[PDB]
Amino acid sequence: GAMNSSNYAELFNNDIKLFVDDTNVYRVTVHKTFEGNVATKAINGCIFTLNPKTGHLFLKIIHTSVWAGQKRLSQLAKWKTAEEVSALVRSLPKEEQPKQIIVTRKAMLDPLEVHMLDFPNIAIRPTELRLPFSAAMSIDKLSDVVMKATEPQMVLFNIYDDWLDRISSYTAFSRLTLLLRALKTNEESAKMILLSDPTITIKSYHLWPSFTDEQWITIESQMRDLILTEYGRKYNV
Amino acid sequence: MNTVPFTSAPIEVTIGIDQYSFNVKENQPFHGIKDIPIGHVHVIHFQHADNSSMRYGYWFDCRMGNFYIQYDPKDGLYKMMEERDGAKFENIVHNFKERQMMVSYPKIDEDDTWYNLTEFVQMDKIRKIVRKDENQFSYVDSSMTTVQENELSDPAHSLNYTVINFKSREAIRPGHEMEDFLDKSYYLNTVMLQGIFKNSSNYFGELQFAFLNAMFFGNYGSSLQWHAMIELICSSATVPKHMLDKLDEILYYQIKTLPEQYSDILLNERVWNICLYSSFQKNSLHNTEKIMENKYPELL
Ligand SMILES: O=C(NCCO)c1ccc(Cl)cc1
Ligand SMILES: O=C(NCCO)c1ccc(Cl)cc1
Ligand SMILES: O=C(NCCO)c1ccc(Cl)cc1
Ligand SMILES: O=C(NCCO)c1ccc(Cl)cc1
Repeated sequence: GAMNSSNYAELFNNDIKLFVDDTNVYRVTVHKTFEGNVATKAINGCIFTLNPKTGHLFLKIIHTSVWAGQKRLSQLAKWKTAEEVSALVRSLPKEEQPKQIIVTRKAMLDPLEVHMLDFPNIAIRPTELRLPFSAAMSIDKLSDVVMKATEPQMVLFNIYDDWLDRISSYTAFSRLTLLLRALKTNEESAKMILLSDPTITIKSYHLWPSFTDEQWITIESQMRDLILTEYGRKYNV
Repeated sequence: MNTVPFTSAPIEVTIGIDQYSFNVKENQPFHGIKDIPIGHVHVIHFQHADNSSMRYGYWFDCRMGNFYIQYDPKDGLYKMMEERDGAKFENIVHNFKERQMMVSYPKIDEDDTWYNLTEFVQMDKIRKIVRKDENQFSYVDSSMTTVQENELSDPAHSLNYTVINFKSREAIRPGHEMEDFLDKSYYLNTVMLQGIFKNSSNYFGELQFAFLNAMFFGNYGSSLQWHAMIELICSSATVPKHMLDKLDEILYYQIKTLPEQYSDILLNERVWNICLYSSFQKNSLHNTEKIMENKYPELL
């Protein structure tokens, strides 16, 4: 059924699973037309498909050409997401295919269920967690490859860099969700925290800076602080 | 005009004949129903006075044989039986008619309600759903499960309705996933109409059969089947115009006949609001929407 705080360690067991977030598949800018009406212009998007145990990210880039001449794009986007996840699964060897796929929004359940009818043994599940994967496009390297794509493309990342060499997947997911939650609540302050110090760099093959264990404690502390100052300002605390 | 004689009425029972019902007292001198119109299929149903659980009854066509009802004190129910000795049967019926021990199927000038409810119900078609080959009539009760319910446990006692499942490979062409899920015309017109039913007459018959079983016996499996068959048509963008017009008439008479006190449970709020107000056919069921809105505006 639905995934929540009570069955949260199941993410880190040895059953292969993937989160699918569709919140950046269909992206637009709204603008005024010469006649003073409003129009949208689509920009490149992405499906965010993540293995929470390994950190393996299957970033499928959604090029704007996929919307040309199509109607009802927000509905189509959900079905296009499910089409692309189904294609990914089928491209994997059987022993790499997920046992479960967790969608971050319940409107993805029926489209994904229908596209995966050929896979009756794969469970399609929702979640009550309010996960901050929409902020994936606040990661500079992910935003860059999406916005430069001129055609449909799948790019593979490890969203944990080398963290699993030093911490568990439970701890690595916690750090990821904290970083993304901060980026979502105030992106500028979040990025200032991460990039203020010019002597901590991001390796060419990584997404985040090469923080020592101690610096990560400092960083993580600064992200919590940021999330509370705005959570309390929300309801004036 | 045909006759369903009764051996006796040893237990107090509410007896149902199509949309009519009457009470018989324990050991009352009751010997059946006469003047049953020939040319229509019928249902005789039962509700014991001592146990409201297990409404049960028999679907039958008087043109297919001489049938009587006799109470079995071992199995504890009124059973339908076939008398093959036509002379003995003629001899018995005439005795009961002379002593005026039979109630009469009513014959009013202003009525076509049973015909409108059973237009596509056939006895031979009924036997494809309710399997009991050695009898010409078909037994149904409240508790009988459907083949699909048995997929979600005695197969001999099941209702073999046509399985309808909108998230199934039968329903969804590979590569047409969003198209076929959002517009069920493929499933209706090709899978079901052209490859299972053969014609709309047959689609309407199973739907009619499903509603009556749900209404007369409180068979949950029948109710599910009736709503599924309505939803498939209403969720299809491409439906022949004659089918929509007949569906409107069919549903109108089902809603008109439904006991007001069982609407709350007999009608699925989600299916009906979807069908009348959201679906492709939201504008195509004028008579049904009018009676629903004037009779059960709470469900909507
Ligand atoms: O034969 C009859 N009953 C005993 C057999 O169990 C019988 C047959 C037909 C009618 Cl109408 C009534 C009784
Ligand atoms: O309607 C009947 N009884 C009175 C109800 O108020 C009734 C119905 C059908 C037959 Cl066949 C006989 C009596
Ligand atoms: O044709 C029917 N459907 C089943 C085909 O397998 C049908 C027709 C009429 C009735 Cl009453 C019941 C079923
Ligand atoms: O849902 C039903 N009953 C209420 C739960 O007790 C139900 C619906 C339709 C039929 Cl025909 C029977 C039961």
